[PDB]
Amino acid sequence: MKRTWQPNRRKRAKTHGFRARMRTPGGRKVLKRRRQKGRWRLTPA
Amino acid sequence: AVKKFKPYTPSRRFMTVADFSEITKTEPEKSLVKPLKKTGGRNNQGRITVRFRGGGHKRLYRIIDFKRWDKVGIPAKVAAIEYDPNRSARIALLHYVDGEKRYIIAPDGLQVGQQVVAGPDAPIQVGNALPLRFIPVGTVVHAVELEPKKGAKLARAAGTSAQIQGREGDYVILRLPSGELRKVHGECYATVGAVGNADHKNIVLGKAGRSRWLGRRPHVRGAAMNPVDHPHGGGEGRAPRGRPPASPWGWQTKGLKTRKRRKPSSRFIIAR
RNA sequence: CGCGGGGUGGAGCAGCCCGGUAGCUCGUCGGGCUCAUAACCCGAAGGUCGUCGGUUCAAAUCCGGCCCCCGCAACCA
RNA sequence: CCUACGGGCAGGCGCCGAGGGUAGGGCCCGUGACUGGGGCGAAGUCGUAACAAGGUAGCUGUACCGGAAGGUGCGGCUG
RNA sequence: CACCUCGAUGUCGGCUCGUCGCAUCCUGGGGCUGAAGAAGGUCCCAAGGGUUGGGCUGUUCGCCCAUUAAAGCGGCACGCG
RNA sequence: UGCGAAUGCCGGCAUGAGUAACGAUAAAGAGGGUGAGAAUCCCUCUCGCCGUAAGCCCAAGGGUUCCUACGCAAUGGUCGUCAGCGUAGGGUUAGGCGGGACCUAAGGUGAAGCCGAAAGGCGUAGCCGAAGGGCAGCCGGUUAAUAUUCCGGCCCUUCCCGCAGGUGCGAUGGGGGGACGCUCUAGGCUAGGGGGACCGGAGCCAUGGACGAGCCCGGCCAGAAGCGCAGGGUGGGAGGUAGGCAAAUCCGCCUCCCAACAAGCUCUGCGUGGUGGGGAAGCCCGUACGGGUGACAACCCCCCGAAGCCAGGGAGCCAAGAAAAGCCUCUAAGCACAACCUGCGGGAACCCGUACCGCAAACCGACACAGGUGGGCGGGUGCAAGAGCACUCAGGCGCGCGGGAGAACCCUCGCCAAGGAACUCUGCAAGUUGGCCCCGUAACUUCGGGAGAAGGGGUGCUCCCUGGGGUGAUGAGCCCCGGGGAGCCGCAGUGAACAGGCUCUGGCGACUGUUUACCAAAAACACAGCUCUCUGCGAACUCGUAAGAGGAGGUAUAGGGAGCGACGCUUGCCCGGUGCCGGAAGGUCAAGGGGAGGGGUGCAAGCCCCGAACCGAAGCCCCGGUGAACGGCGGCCGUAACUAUAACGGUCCUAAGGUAGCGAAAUUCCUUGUCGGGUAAGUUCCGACCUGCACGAAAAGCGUAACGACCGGAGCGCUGUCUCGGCGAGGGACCCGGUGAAAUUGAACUGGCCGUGAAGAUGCGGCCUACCCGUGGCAGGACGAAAAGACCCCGUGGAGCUUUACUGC
RNA sequence: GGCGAGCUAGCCCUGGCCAGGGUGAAGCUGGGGUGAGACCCAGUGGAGGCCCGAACCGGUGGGGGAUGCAAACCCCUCGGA
RNA sequence: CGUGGUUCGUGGAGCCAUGGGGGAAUCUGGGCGGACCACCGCCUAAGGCUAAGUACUCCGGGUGACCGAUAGCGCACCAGU
Ligand SMILES: NC[C@@H]1O[C@H](O[C@H]2[C@@H](O)[C@H](O[C@@H]3[C@@H](O)[C@H](N)C[C@H](N)[C@H]3O[C@H]3O[C@H](CO)[C@@H](O)[C@H](O)[C@H]3N)O[C@@H]2CO)[C@H](N)[C@@H](O)[C@@H]1O
Ligand SMILES: [Mg+2]
Ligand SMILES: [Mg+2]
Ligand SMILES: [Mg+2]
Ligand SMILES: [Mg+2]
Ligand SMILES: [Mg+2]
Ligand SMILES: [Mg+2]
Ligand SMILES: [Mg+2]
Ligand SMILES: [Mg+2]
Ligand SMILES: [Mg+2]
Ligand SMILES: [Mg+2]
Ligand SMILES: [Mg+2]
Ligand SMILES: [Mg+2]
Ligand SMILES: [Mg+2]
Ligand SMILES: [Mg+2]
Ligand SMILES: [Mg+2]
Ligand SMILES: [Mg+2]
Ligand SMILES: [Mg+2]
Ligand SMILES: [Mg+2]
Ligand SMILES: [Mg+2]
Ligand SMILES: [Mg+2]
Ligand SMILES: [Mg+2]
Ligand SMILES: [Mg+2]
Ligand SMILES: [Mg+2]
Ligand SMILES: [Mg+2]
Ligand SMILES: [Mg+2]
Ligand SMILES: [Mg+2]
Ligand SMILES: [Mg+2]
Ligand SMILES: [Mg+2]
Ligand SMILES: [Mg+2]
Ligand SMILES: [Mg+2]
Ligand SMILES: [Mg+2]
Ligand SMILES: [Mg+2]
Ligand SMILES: [Mg+2]
Ligand SMILES: [Mg+2]
Ligand SMILES: [Mg+2]
Ligand SMILES: [Mg+2]
Ligand SMILES: [Mg+2]
Ligand SMILES: [Mg+2]
Ligand SMILES: [Mg+2]
Ligand SMILES: [Mg+2]
Ligand SMILES: [Mg+2]
Ligand SMILES: [Mg+2]
Ligand SMILES: [Mg+2]
Ligand SMILES: [Mg+2]
Ligand SMILES: [Mg+2]
Ligand SMILES: [Mg+2]
Ligand SMILES: [Mg+2]
Ligand SMILES: [Mg+2]
Ligand SMILES: [Mg+2]
Ligand SMILES: [Mg+2]
Ligand SMILES: [Mg+2]
Ligand SMILES: [Mg+2]
Ligand SMILES: [Mg+2]
Ligand SMILES: [Mg+2]
Ligand SMILES: [Mg+2]
Ligand SMILES: [Mg+2]
Ligand SMILES: [Mg+2]
Ligand SMILES: [Mg+2]
Ligand SMILES: [Mg+2]
Ligand SMILES: [Mg+2]
Ligand SMILES: [Mg+2]
Ligand SMILES: [Mg+2]
Ligand SMILES: [Mg+2]
Ligand SMILES: [Mg+2]
Ligand SMILES: [Mg+2]
Ligand SMILES: [Mg+2]
Ligand SMILES: [Mg+2]
Ligand SMILES: [Mg+2]
Ligand SMILES: [Mg+2]
Ligand SMILES: [Mg+2]
Ligand SMILES: [Mg+2]
Ligand SMILES: [Mg+2]
Ligand SMILES: [Mg+2]
Ligand SMILES: [Mg+2]
Ligand SMILES: [Mg+2]
Ligand SMILES: [Mg+2]
Ligand SMILES: [Mg+2]
Ligand SMILES: [Mg+2]
Ligand SMILES: [Mg+2]
Ligand SMILES: [Mg+2]
Ligand SMILES: [Mg+2]
Ligand SMILES: [Mg+2]
Ligand SMILES: [Mg+2]
Ligand SMILES: [Mg+2]
Ligand SMILES: [Mg+2]
Ligand SMILES: [Mg+2]
Ligand SMILES: [Mg+2]
Ligand SMILES: [Mg+2]
Ligand SMILES: [Mg+2]
Ligand SMILES: [Mg+2]
Ligand SMILES: [Mg+2]
Ligand SMILES: [Mg+2]
Ligand SMILES: [Mg+2]
Ligand SMILES: [Mg+2]
Ligand SMILES: [Mg+2]
Ligand SMILES: [Mg+2]
Ligand SMILES: [Mg+2]
Ligand SMILES: [Mg+2]
Ligand SMILES: [Mg+2]
Ligand SMILES: [Mg+2]
Ligand SMILES: [Mg+2]
Ligand SMILES: [Mg+2]
Ligand SMILES: [Mg+2]
Ligand SMILES: [Mg+2]
Ligand SMILES: [Mg+2]
Ligand SMILES: [Mg+2]
Ligand SMILES: [Mg+2]
Ligand SMILES: [Mg+2]
Ligand SMILES: [Mg+2]
Ligand SMILES: [Mg+2]
Ligand SMILES: [Mg+2]
Ligand SMILES: [Mg+2]
Ligand SMILES: [Mg+2]
Ligand SMILES: [Mg+2]
Ligand SMILES: [Mg+2]
Ligand SMILES: [Mg+2]
Ligand SMILES: [Mg+2]
Ligand SMILES: [Mg+2]
Ligand SMILES: [Mg+2]
Ligand SMILES: [Mg+2]
Ligand SMILES: [Mg+2]
Ligand SMILES: [Mg+2]
Ligand SMILES: [Mg+2]
Ligand SMILES: [Mg+2]
Ligand SMILES: [Mg+2]
Ligand SMILES: [Mg+2]
Ligand SMILES: [Mg+2]
Ligand SMILES: [Mg+2]
Ligand SMILES: [Mg+2]
Ligand SMILES: [Mg+2]
Ligand SMILES: [Mg+2]
Ligand SMILES: [Mg+2]
Ligand SMILES: [Mg+2]
Ligand SMILES: [Mg+2]
Ligand SMILES: [Mg+2]
Ligand SMILES: [Mg+2]
Ligand SMILES: [Mg+2]
Ligand SMILES: [Mg+2]
Ligand SMILES: [Mg+2]
Ligand SMILES: [Mg+2]
Ligand SMILES: [Mg+2]
Ligand SMILES: [Mg+2]
Ligand SMILES: [Mg+2]
Ligand SMILES: [Mg+2]
Ligand SMILES: [Mg+2]
Ligand SMILES: [Mg+2]
Ligand SMILES: [Mg+2]
Ligand SMILES: [Mg+2]
Ligand SMILES: [Mg+2]
Ligand SMILES: [Mg+2]
Ligand SMILES: [Mg+2]
Ligand SMILES: [Mg+2]
Ligand SMILES: [Mg+2]
Ligand SMILES: [Mg+2]
Ligand SMILES: [Mg+2]
Repeated sequence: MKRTWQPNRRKRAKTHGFRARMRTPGGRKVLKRRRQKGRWRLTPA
Repeated sequence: AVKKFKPYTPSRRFMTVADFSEITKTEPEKSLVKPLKKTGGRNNQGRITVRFRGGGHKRLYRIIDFKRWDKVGIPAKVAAIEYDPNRSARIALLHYVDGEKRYIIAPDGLQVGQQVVAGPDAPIQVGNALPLRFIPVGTVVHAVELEPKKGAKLARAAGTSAQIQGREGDYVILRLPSGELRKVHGECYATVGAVGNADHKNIVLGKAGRSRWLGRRPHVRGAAMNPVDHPHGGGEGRAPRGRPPASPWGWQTKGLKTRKRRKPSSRFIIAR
């Protein structure tokens, strides 16, 4: 029955995307973090 | 003067609708002078700040005219009386000789045909806006201004009036629909007559649904909540208030007065 | 079994707290007014205070046991 | 089968049909825990409404109230 | 009373399947009788086997209806999830 | 720095075990081929299953899964030569299809501006934002794999430039327009489908008959201009003009004059059309798919016909139904050797997607998971209709372990003599009933209902006669609705499939609705409606530190809070306490004002400190009001000419002592109260009494038609629920081949009884019994498994909740 | 201090969907009716949180499932439509 | 008056800072030495700049009674995979 993943490409980028992580200071930090740990991916694809 | 239905379905039984005879040919409520897209929206920026709202028919705002002094001395003929869904009252469409068209909140009386005028001049007959200092004592008048040039704000709901009981200083004394006794400035534009479509008080929605068409969602009694969400929520099978009855936010809701006292406007009031 | 209150002329209640006075209304008895009754007025009578103890100089009153009356509780299971 | 056969009788099917069954109505009678008023029955209880301004003139339609008669409001009549 | 069990011993009633005891409800054998016969009373032996169908209530129990030779009382983690 | 325990951590390997399972009971069988190997790959034939799908096209999502060659270690629940798997190579073509060099929507962002300790929050215009608006391609063929994309045919839009002809041209600005709901719905058409005796077509005559107006197959598709057909759109001229934030010659408005019609003009739809292309059965080829022929195919009449199109059509209704651009008109700067408009001609026309899966083995569910997933198409026949049901077309499937066997037992099914709720907590379950037409139908009622009440009859086929409609002509055909009559057959004609059991009577809730996603669907919530209360509008109220916003572009016939809950009849008494409301007096009271009076130090001037009276708010006190505000609404004793009983009285208390109505109740402890009813029997049910442990009037009181997957009682019908079981079917269980888990597990060589033992012993004691080891079965025991008991206590453990607990904000 | 409304709840903008049958409100027309009316009766008409019933939305009772096909499923039955 | 800082938690509570209120002087002026006064002294507020000694280790070197693949950084290995 309707599970919790209902992937939709526009929402995923609108929500977790790069351009979005960067307006909220709280997320510019998510990037700062992810970059420091050396995540090969700063954001979802 | 209000339509009744045989009970061919429960709710149709007691249900009762408006009379739309005053409505001179209408439907297409004329674009130009209104409509204007209306923003149905039940909360402010984010959060619900008036409870139990939303849903209900889509709506087109009729941009109605509340300052009437805008067109002193220019008369106008009255072309339509039509259904406005954003007020208890019905609205008169009036063609000016100026060429200009706008809407007015339709007084009890205006037949489709009258010339209507506004200004210190102007004959005292239903539909004509004057300043208040020039309207003769004892006249019922409506769509009143509270301070000169600020727009009509008093007595504009179907059937509401306001008698002018006296004059004193640059001010006149009205009885507003609330029974209150208020001094209003003399220069404030009022417009002679009562508001009309006055049976509106007597409609009976009839079923739950009708209350939603109207845009009002179900309203749940504190009584029926838990104590987390309302100062009346608990017991174990219906337990009296058990305190002086209260609103979700805590303040007492039976009797406790609310008007800010220091208000400047106090020095211009006198009743209930 | 638990807790609290109570028992006072015939009825219903004070007095018990703070030791030493027994009081109120009704009723009962005698006498008036009335043709008569009632109402009304004038007079009087009647209690050992549930009981056994104990304290005190002295106990309705302070203490304890027993006898009754009424009320409250008896929950997790 | 009989004949005096292009016949009759037996026999067969059919309509109607007393009544039997199933179903649901109507009307009347009897009866029933209990309950409502009513009549009647020498000397039971409570008050005093009415009859004499009945000691608050009476009566009256209505309405509310009250152990009970009754009282009260509104209007009416005069008996 | 608080002894094993709170790093779990699932609690009433029914149903199913029983098994045991005897302080015997019936049937078998008896003594005594205020036992004429018939039918009973009371006590003794006896556990082979039997010990009904319904109404009410979740009930066990009990009341009741119709019968019956009788419509037994208990134990088994108030036998048995 | 030494391990055996920490339900320790990490890893390895065991037990259960060749055990359960191998994922829908739509179903398989044989021949042939390939290969080391074949139930599992290919092919043929036969069988079965989907067909409002289990077929087909689109959108999401997915991301090489597409196509071909080669291959099988692993993935595939078996096998595997096969594959969505491995390796490699190929494959996605657009001015017109979708999106972008267009528009705006909620919302976002945001010059100006506002606010906030910083971070930041708001915000006019603007900008961004789409499945909405705007916008030009239809059809056939070709590829192993793409196609409205390549090709072919016919058709079209925009930009640039030029030539002609026309005009005051010109816009981010003005106006028109775009531009709009729901239900019903006219006409004409189209998609779609059926029939034909007509036109085309390979063949076919079996098995008793048929060479026949036989059978079987097919009889269209796209298409400019013109033209028909249907429908939408719309008045024309003149003057005045102060409104549409400049200006208009435009629009608005006033007068007047002409048509009032679609006449005219315009637009779309359908038809026809040049041209283009398709084109079955069957037979042959060879598939792993398709190709040849049929053929020079034919290509036509009739009927049924949308929910689609003409479209902005029409009527009714109340809840009263986006924006902006494209478009057109108007003008302003500006320019008018410009520019625009029209026609023609040349040229120019960019970016992204396009494979494939897409109700699923390619998406969301760890899985090739019986679950979930939006739009469109969805044929035929019958059944009254229909997207229902049965069968079926096209198309797609037999669900990736099999073979046998024919036990118990389990699941899903069918049937049962007599009985018929006797079962049980309860008719749970299952049965009965069941579509359509006709007859018929009660109490009660708010007059609509109750109603499918109830209870009944009819239902197939054949022949004869016969009425009306649509289409054609008024006719035949064809399609539709019937009416009457004589017959035939079976156990039975809605002959299969989909298709209510019913009545009586209480409780609660008026009603449709809503709810604890995943143990509660309810008598709970909501609900129209009633009442109280607040709020005069920069409203109250809510969110926010603010700005601001919601309320509301509302205004007391409105908005907030609270209770009650359709409707009928009603809703009593207490304001002493608490709440709120009112009260210009008085009492108290903080800072502050005020300083009489005192003190510290100085030689002194001074400097500095304490401080009475008195003037100083709200709050509280105090005075009053208020009950659809929180709330409350008595005790003893006596009394009548049998007796009981008490209308009457006495007395104590109170703020006042419960009115109407109701009452063993969703409330009654005693209690299975008592009486009546129902039953052979009634702790329940119904009626009644009142002794109300502990009913009672907006946490409403008492009723109420209708309504209910609520809950209680009773009856009829019918039954495997039962007396009481039996038989039968299929899927498992069993055996054989292939693959092969799990909780659990100190170690085991793991018996009964009677004892004992930490009080319930395979493990101690005595006695008894007992050859070793499996398999199918049953669940009494291993205080069997699971979960560090949820109950209970304990911890100066936690957390949600409350208030006249404390203390704060 | 940050991350979440791609599940779920509410609201906002914009689209879409609901076979087929039944019942027959107003209004309208006609007839009766009256001084005029109310009203009556036909026909027409097509209203409704109206009825039956698929899609679709549900989740009533029961059975099965319970190391499942499934960390909520399956079958029969049932509610709205 | 309200608070912060200092060892200072209103304490006899100064000093330094300052949200609010009132509000000077310029050497004979001002601040300070722990309520306040005197005396005796210290120091020049309301403007500013200033190397070094000091902190740290992404990074480079050198050492080790530091680890030796369950250790040692999570990663000795194409791991923030
Ligand atoms: N029969 C009279 C009717 O009913 C009522 O009358 C009845 C009663 O009111 C009346 O009762 C009366 C009473 O009022 C009066 N004040 C006392 C008197 N003793 C009683 O009377 C009764 O008493 C005894 C019993 O002991 C009987 O034997 C006697 O017959 C009977 N009348 O007795 C009547 C019936 O017996 C009304 N009074 C009257 O309005 C009406 O007309
Ligand atoms: Mg869904
Ligand atoms: Mg994921
Ligand atoms: Mg997941
Ligand atoms: Mg999207
Ligand atoms: Mg890298
Ligand atoms: Mg409510
Ligand atoms: Mg609750
Ligand atoms: Mg919360
Ligand atoms: Mg909250
Ligand atoms: Mg609270
Ligand atoms: Mg409460
Ligand atoms: Mg309660
Ligand atoms: Mg006494
Ligand atoms: Mg006396
Ligand atoms: Mg005397
Ligand atoms: Mg004594
Ligand atoms: Mg408790
Ligand atoms: Mg009587
Ligand atoms: Mg009198
Ligand atoms: Mg008298
Ligand atoms: Mg009198
Ligand atoms: Mg009277
Ligand atoms: Mg009395
Ligand atoms: Mg009078
Ligand atoms: Mg113990
Ligand atoms: Mg002990
Ligand atoms: Mg254990
Ligand atoms: Mg014996
Ligand atoms: Mg029973
Ligand atoms: Mg036994
Ligand atoms: Mg016991
Ligand atoms: Mg037991
Ligand atoms: Mg070890
Ligand atoms: Mg050890
Ligand atoms: Mg070890
Ligand atoms: Mg390994
Ligand atoms: Mg085994
Ligand atoms: Mg087995
Ligand atoms: Mg097996
Ligand atoms: Mg399978
Ligand atoms: Mg396909
Ligand atoms: Mg791949
Ligand atoms: Mg191959
Ligand atoms: Mg392999
Ligand atoms: Mg394999
Ligand atoms: Mg598998
Ligand atoms: Mg492939
Ligand atoms: Mg491959
Ligand atoms: Mg496409
Ligand atoms: Mg460009
Ligand atoms: Mg834009
Ligand atoms: Mg912002
Ligand atoms: Mg854009
Ligand atoms: Mg579009
Ligand atoms: Mg396009
Ligand atoms: Mg093609
Ligand atoms: Mg393809
Ligand atoms: Mg022009
Ligand atoms: Mg066609
Ligand atoms: Mg056709
Ligand atoms: Mg030929
Ligand atoms: Mg032959
Ligand atoms: Mg021939
Ligand atoms: Mg055809
Ligand atoms: Mg004109
Ligand atoms: Mg055409
Ligand atoms: Mg054409
Ligand atoms: Mg051709
Ligand atoms: Mg094939
Ligand atoms: Mg229209
Ligand atoms: Mg724009
Ligand atoms: Mg142009
Ligand atoms: Mg493609
Ligand atoms: Mg494709
Ligand atoms: Mg496909
Ligand atoms: Mg689909
Ligand atoms: Mg697939
Ligand atoms: Mg498919
Ligand atoms: Mg999957
Ligand atoms: Mg599979
Ligand atoms: Mg699946
Ligand atoms: Mg049918
Ligand atoms: Mg079907
Ligand atoms: Mg089939
Ligand atoms: Mg096929
Ligand atoms: Mg039978
Ligand atoms: Mg039979
Ligand atoms: Mg029967
Ligand atoms: Mg029974
Ligand atoms: Mg029984
Ligand atoms: Mg049933
Ligand atoms: Mg059935
Ligand atoms: Mg009924
Ligand atoms: Mg037929
Ligand atoms: Mg036949
Ligand atoms: Mg014809
Ligand atoms: Mg039915
Ligand atoms: Mg139904
Ligand atoms: Mg309900
Ligand atoms: Mg739900
Ligand atoms: Mg639930
Ligand atoms: Mg505002
Ligand atoms: Mg607004
Ligand atoms: Mg309520
Ligand atoms: Mg009351
Ligand atoms: Mg009070
Ligand atoms: Mg008071
Ligand atoms: Mg009070
Ligand atoms: Mg007598
Ligand atoms: Mg009670
Ligand atoms: Mg009886
Ligand atoms: Mg019960
Ligand atoms: Mg009471
Ligand atoms: Mg109550
Ligand atoms: Mg109340
Ligand atoms: Mg109620
Ligand atoms: Mg009731
Ligand atoms: Mg319902
Ligand atoms: Mg229900
Ligand atoms: Mg059976
Ligand atoms: Mg053995
Ligand atoms: Mg033992
Ligand atoms: Mg030993
Ligand atoms: Mg032993
Ligand atoms: Mg065994
Ligand atoms: Mg066992
Ligand atoms: Mg077993
Ligand atoms: Mg255990
Ligand atoms: Mg524990
Ligand atoms: Mg604590
Ligand atoms: Mg959401
Ligand atoms: Mg559909
Ligand atoms: Mg409905
Ligand atoms: Mg219904
Ligand atoms: Mg269910
Ligand atoms: Mg449920
Ligand atoms: Mg279930
Ligand atoms: Mg179940
Ligand atoms: Mg059904
Ligand atoms: Mg259904
Ligand atoms: Mg339905
Ligand atoms: Mg301190
Ligand atoms: Mg300062
Ligand atoms: Mg100095
Ligand atoms: Mg110093
Ligand atoms: Mg000093
Ligand atoms: Mg110094
Ligand atoms: Mg300086
Ligand atoms: Mg520096
Ligand atoms: Mg280093
Ligand atoms: Mg290693
Ligand atoms: Mg390591
Ligand atoms: Mg490092
Ligand atoms: Mg590691
Ligand atoms: Mg690496």
